[PDB]
Amino acid sequence: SPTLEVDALVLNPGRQEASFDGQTLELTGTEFTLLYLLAQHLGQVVSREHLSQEVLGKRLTPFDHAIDMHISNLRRKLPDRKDGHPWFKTLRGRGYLMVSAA
Ligand SMILES: [Cl-]
Repeated sequence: SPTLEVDALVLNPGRQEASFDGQTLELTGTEFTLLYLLAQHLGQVVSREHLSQEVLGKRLTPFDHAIDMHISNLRRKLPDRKDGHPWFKTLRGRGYLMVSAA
């Protein structure tokens, strides 16, 4: 899979490694998986069901908030974008997107 860039973030799937402005980030494999999947669909909503299966290998239930917890942890770990945008947007029910540059 190809290396993806968003803002100063670089996602290299060949190493399952994320870097920001040239510095490697301390991400779990699960975190990397989630980031890369959202970045492939940059600016478009990815379903909770798809994220649950692809990132966690499990079927979504209405009481499982693990993907949102991953987003919470990612928002703590990721430096602020140079471009000022959020990294993510939550679309209630529909899932999450990684925010496009404008
Ligand atoms: Cl964000």
